[PDB]
Amino acid sequence: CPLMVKVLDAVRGSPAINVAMHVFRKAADDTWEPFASGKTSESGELHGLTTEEEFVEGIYKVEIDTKSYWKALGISPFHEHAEVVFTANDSGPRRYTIAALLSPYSYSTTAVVTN
Amino acid sequence: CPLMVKVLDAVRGSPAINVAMHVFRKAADDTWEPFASGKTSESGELHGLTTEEEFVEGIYKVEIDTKSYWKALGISPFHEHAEVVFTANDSGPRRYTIAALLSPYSYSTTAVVTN
Amino acid sequence: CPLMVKVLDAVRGSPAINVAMHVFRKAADDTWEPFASGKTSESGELHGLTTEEEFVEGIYKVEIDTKSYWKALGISPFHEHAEVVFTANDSGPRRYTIAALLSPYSYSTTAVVTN
Amino acid sequence: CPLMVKVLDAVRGSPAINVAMHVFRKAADDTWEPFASGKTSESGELHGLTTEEEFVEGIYKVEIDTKSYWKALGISPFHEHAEVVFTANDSGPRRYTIAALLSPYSYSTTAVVTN
Repeated sequence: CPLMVKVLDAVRGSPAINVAMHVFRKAADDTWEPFASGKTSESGELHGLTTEEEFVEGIYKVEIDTKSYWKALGISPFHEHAEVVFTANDSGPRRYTIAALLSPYSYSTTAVVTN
Repeated sequence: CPLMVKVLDAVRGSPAINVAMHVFRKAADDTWEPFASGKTSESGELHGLTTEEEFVEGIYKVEIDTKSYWKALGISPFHEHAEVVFTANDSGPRRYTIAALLSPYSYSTTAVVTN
Repeated sequence: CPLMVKVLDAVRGSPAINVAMHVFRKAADDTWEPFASGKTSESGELHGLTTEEEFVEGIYKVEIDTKSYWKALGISPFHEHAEVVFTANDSGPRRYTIAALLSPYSYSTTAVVTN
Repeated sequence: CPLMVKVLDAVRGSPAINVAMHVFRKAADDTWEPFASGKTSESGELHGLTTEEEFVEGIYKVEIDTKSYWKALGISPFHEHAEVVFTANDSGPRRYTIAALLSPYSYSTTAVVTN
């Protein structure tokens, strides 16, 4: 699949399991249209969000529901979610891995783009 | 001055100067209302966005125009913009410092909340 | 293998390939004894550094040769290397993945510890 | 004041206060000679480590005692200490700010070099 997300928990030193995420794609009217969603597995990875055919060029937003993740663990974090907004496939099809590293008051995201 | 934003450049090891950003507050209808904006100084900091009486509890979004920063340096980056979305909370400390560390394909944000 | 290292390049949005690293283990005399070494593959990963039998309890240092990596790409970075120093296996055998994210003037390391 | 160190706590969203650190300078025999030390203030900063005339070009190591910080909070961390190893260079800017962001199983350091 051309879009995968992996999430780590910097407090536990573990993959962040059951992190919900919603992907949106900017529509012609400049609105965010729902594109795909899912939750991380026990490996902290979310595979199978989309297909090469459906993952056309556009501007995508991956909302990672970090507040819902920390609150499900009984922790009150700072951010509502982590957002990753990027243009995809504008030079032809690519594979995107979006990594995220979570702490209650800090996070880091990184993209690995392969052809 | 209850809200400050500081932006650093991880490629050059410098403050990120002249970085534009807009702050929004979430309205009752779930839309983002413009709240404040500015661009970072020679120290990479943006002061004076708001005041204590105006900065009431609620959900805020800081949208940092990282793509324009990198393009002005002749570098093509991954993200359209860096986003920091959070709830302001009176039960906690009263000063919010949002820091963002920028790289072309990665960005980490941290919140430092002090009294 | 119970110790793996993965390295990403935040400038290119790519696995950091051919990053050399040297692992040391603290000896009884408080010196750092050479334990294992290798370089990242095209996936940015270094597998096979050690075995369950040889990876005994102790204090280990993973030196990641980030300067040698950036200089081989014609970039002058800030750090000499990235160091990761940790006690391993003190509660019994574990598997350790050490992740590192590199920029010329900044890096981040993260440990995933599994049983 | 050519060298300052700032330490932040990513779990609590605060300066990391009372964090001890030692700075070493690499000697001609490749050993680490003690150079300066101190502990972070209520702002998470350590000022006054050295002076311009003493801080000559060479390789320096800042060893930050992160393990003691986390244990004082009742948290068991991964790393023995955070290490920042770098060459001071006169050709570049003259002020060095080393920042470290701490989480139990992860830590990111950045250098901000300004004039």
